[PDB]
Amino acid sequence: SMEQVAMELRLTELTRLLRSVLDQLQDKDPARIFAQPVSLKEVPDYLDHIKHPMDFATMRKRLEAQGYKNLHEFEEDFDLIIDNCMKYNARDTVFYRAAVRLRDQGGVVLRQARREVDSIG
Repeated sequence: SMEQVAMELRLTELTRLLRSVLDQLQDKDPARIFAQPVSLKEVPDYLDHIKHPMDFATMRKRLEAQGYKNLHEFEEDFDLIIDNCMKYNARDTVFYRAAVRLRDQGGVVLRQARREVDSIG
């Protein structure tokens, strides 16, 4: 139907906007601490600590399958990146500190992304 196509166009437009949000968020992680999943070879116990792991590569695979229906879904995954890191790692670590900086800097980007998703429907 034409209605299905139109909904598909909206999903595609959202996907384009989220790809740019994701690039902007990832630039706030120049050390690439959050680029890839935590390795179970190198942290074999990781899943005893963290139930829903997340990373920018895994978000990117979801995005390119148009797997985010709205900004809320995408923000949930971003928040998992940060929140997982701040539980597993201690406060005095390079990892925790990188999460805090990503959170603070990403908040600015997401503040305007929320206005752009509302605004352009």
